[PDB]
Amino acid sequence: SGLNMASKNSSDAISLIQTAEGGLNETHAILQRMRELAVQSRNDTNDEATNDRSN
Amino acid sequence: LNDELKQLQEEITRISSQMEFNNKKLLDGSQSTNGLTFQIGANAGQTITMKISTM
Repeated sequence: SGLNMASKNSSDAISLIQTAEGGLNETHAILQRMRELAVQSRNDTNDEATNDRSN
Repeated sequence: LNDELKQLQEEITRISSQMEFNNKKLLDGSQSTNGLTFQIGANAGQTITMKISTM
């Protein structure tokens, strides 16, 4: 009984961990997008006057 | 001939201080102080600086 219940508990823990990893995948994605935005903002073609970087 | 010359001098000044790219005066001396910096690389510091004199 203890071993079967421990199997159940281990599966529950796997579900929890999968939830957290799925949460962090979108963190990766939006971090990539933010880096792209910064690399684009970094160039001097963009003007602070006409609100290029504020967008 | 001096009439002609004065009009051409007004034009050489006009081209200087009415030239722009994305609302950015180029041939006035704006960039001769610090310079335009282009990010030509993914990482930080991978830049090139440029300067344009008053014309």
